[PDB]
Amino acid sequence: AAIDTFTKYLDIDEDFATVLVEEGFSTLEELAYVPMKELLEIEGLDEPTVEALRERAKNALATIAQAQEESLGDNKPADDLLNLEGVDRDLAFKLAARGVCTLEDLAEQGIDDLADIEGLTDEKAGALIMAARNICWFGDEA
Repeated sequence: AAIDTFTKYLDIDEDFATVLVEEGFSTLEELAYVPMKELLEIEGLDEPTVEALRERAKNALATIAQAQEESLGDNKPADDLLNLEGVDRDLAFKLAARGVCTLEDLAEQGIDDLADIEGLTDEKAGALIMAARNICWFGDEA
C-alpha cells in the first residue's frame, strides 16, 4: 500500500507499467544514490524521465527540509508575543523555546524562573515581569 507515495512520479503517462515491489521505493532517502547496474531493467527510461526524477528528488529534498523546519520550529511566535515591549524577534524565540506560548502563564513564575536567558539580566527580568503583571493581572482586562 504505497499509492500515496508515488502519487506524482511518472507525470507523463500514468498507464505505463506496475511498480516493482522488489525495490519498494518506500524509503524516500536511500533512493537518492543507487548504482546504475540494476535500475535499468524496467523499460522506458529516457533523458526527460531522468530529468523529471531529478526534479522530484529536489522537490523531496525541499519537502523534508520544510518538515524538519516545522518539527524543530516548536515556538509559534504569535502576535500576542511580539507585542510586549522590549521583546524583539530573538527574545520572543527564546521565550517560546523556554516552553511558553500564551499570556495567562507568563505572570505565574517568580523571578527565580527568569534566569538562563541570554541578553537579559535579573533586574531587567524583574522589570519586564512586573510590567507584564501590571498589564495582565492588575489590569483586570479580558
